[PDB]
Amino acid sequence: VECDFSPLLSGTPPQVYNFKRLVFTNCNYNLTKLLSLFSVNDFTCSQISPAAIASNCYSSLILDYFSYPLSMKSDLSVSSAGPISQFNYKQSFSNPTCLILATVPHNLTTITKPLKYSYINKCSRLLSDDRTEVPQLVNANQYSPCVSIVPSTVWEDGDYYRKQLSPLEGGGWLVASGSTVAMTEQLQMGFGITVQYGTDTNSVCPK
Amino acid sequence: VECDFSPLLSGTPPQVYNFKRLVFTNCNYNLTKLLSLFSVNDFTCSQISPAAIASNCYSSLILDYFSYPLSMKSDLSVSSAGPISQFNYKQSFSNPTCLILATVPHNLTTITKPLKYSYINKCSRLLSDDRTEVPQLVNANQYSPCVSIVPSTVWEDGDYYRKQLSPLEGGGWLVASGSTVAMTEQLQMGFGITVQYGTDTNSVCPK
Amino acid sequence: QVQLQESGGGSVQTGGSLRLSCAGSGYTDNSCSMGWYRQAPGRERELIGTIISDGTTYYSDAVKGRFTISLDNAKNTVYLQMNNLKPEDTAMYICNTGWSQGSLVNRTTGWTRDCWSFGIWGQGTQVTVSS
Amino acid sequence: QVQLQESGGGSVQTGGSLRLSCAGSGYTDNSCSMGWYRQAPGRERELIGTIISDGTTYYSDAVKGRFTISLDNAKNTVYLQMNNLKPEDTAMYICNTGWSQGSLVNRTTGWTRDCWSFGIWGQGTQVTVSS
Repeated sequence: VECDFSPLLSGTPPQVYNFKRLVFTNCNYNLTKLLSLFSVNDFTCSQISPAAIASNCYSSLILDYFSYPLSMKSDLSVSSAGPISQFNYKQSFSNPTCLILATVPHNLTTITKPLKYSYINKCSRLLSDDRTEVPQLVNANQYSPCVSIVPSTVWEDGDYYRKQLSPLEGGGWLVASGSTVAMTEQLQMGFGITVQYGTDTNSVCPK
Repeated sequence: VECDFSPLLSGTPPQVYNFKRLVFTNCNYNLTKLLSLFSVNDFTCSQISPAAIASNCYSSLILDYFSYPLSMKSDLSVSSAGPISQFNYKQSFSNPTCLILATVPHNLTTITKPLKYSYINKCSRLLSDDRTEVPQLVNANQYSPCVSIVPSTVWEDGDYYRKQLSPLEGGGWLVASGSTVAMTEQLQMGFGITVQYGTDTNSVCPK
Repeated sequence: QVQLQESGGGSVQTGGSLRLSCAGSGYTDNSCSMGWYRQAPGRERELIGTIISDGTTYYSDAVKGRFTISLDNAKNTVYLQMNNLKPEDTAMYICNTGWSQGSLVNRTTGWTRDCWSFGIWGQGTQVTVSS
Repeated sequence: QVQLQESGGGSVQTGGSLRLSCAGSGYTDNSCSMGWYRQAPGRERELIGTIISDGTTYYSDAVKGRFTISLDNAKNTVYLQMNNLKPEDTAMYICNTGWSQGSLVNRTTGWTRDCWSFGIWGQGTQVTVSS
């Protein structure tokens, strides 16, 4: 049963904060083919080698895909410290993980283009005490708490957003800021792969 | 949203090797009521306290229920070495675990009684040589590889079962043996509670 | 029972470096955010930074190049390294854990509390920097 | 690349005790079965015992009460403590990992093998017991 990477090739890819994840188990994959459909600019892996994913059988493959400017290629990994790593997307690095940057070809009409690239500059929680900032750093494999108050596409750089937390939650406000980067002629997307050694039933496994 | 322990209170419970797992997420539970409907004969916990589960909140609650004789309560834990721990049911002991032994009251008509109590004396794998035996000890939170060849209720103690594994599986035969303990007047059942700490935590609280 | 205790405070001559401690009591594991703040007398509490277990840190942009935050997950202590300390830095340095997605747990007892609805504030330590 | 090596055998007198070891070479971690066997010239290979990482052990009744098996895990070594040896126990002692639910994985490299269809056998060590 071949792994279904169809959802990626159809639709406007989401922004980094609202990234889309496909979790594959009990399937066989051809990563060379998926990357054939795209123009790859960088493919750097941490606790795995791109070859070993294509030469070895593992329990699960997780592909998180999003629209990301190659202008910020350095910022995606935790090697570089900045807003994306702190408040937008974090892989469970230390586990076998790969980050790829790609430009969508003119041929790939199914992958549509966003109006602009957008990201969260900061997501923070101001407390009722006015003790103020308790910045909400992103958790790996999870979404920023500010995705509720941050628009799918940020209208303007420096846009600021707010939500009032319930008394039960502890009172206070959730505050966020947005930053925008202009869209390229061809969409530049970013792909995150996390492979898990797992125990038995090594199931994702090359073609 | 109350946790639904309803699947347990309706139907003939499975045998230990065929344990039924109910995973509860984003629900609230009162284990006092569930145990209230039964006559508890033991509530022993490791790495957790009966009452801490009732006083604190955890990411998930797993209850595994099965028909088990009180004759074998000593054997159920990893503390005692023997077939149930080796080839039938093993919990993640290092993780918080509770093992509960209870008798179904005459009032609980919905929990029906099996015709006898059954367990796997041995699950072993003869290899391609037709001599080598690799005993298939049960992994935790998983079923025996022999559940396919072992009957849901064993007709006679010492019954033997066989399956030929395909050449792709490494070849060989899968062999198993079964043991029978007579049914009591009132069904005696076994329950396994495993709770998990997590980033959210507030998923399975009490009350 | 759960509390945080700061340490390493005292007197440093200007240009010096001090590393402070915020040990936590009553929790085997913390999945939450531990953060450092400074309050001068007559001045508001100002965020120094926030850290999580992975090593991810946020700096206030004024503590850039001088203040650093570290965490020891076992021995649950968060630390602040302050360098080129100057007289203006003299203030009370306090630490907080809480209000941050993850949970505080004691594996020995089975206790768990959600940091989103809970927070702990440390007593405080004073850094006096003199010429 | 992947191999298991047996050491600790030799010549022992009746009533003697020996500790034998089987060590893995190409794998960082094993969630698979590890087992001990004995074969004598012109004779069948017989199971002594099988061990998993948690310590669960199945022992052939014949060797039960005398032989004890352990797994280091950090050092991929399985051990057989043979106690009250008799000349009848003289044979080649072989070890295996495989033909079980689990996997052998090298975290470095990324090599992964499923033990349902994979196994590693051993050349063996000779334990002779005499009078």
